[PDB]
Amino acid sequence: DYRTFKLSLLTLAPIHIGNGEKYTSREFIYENKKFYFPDMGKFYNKMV
RNA sequence: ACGGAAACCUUGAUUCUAACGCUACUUCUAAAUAAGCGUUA
Repeated sequence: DYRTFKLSLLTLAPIHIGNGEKYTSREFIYENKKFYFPDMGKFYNKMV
């Protein structure tokens, strides 16, 4: 009594779904032609 | 020097045996972390 469909989604453009949170500029590094988002806990552990 | 004297209403006995506060029941129902970019330059 159940019908199952498969929906294949091909993005034709950028698609953003947020969670309400935002990276601040004190949280990512722009270098080597890339944006690096480190883990803040790991960064702090290496910085202590 | 009294129809009086002497004489335990006393001994032994478990208010005990058996028995599920149990049977059935979805913390469930819909819901894009999303909308607006004006005016000046």
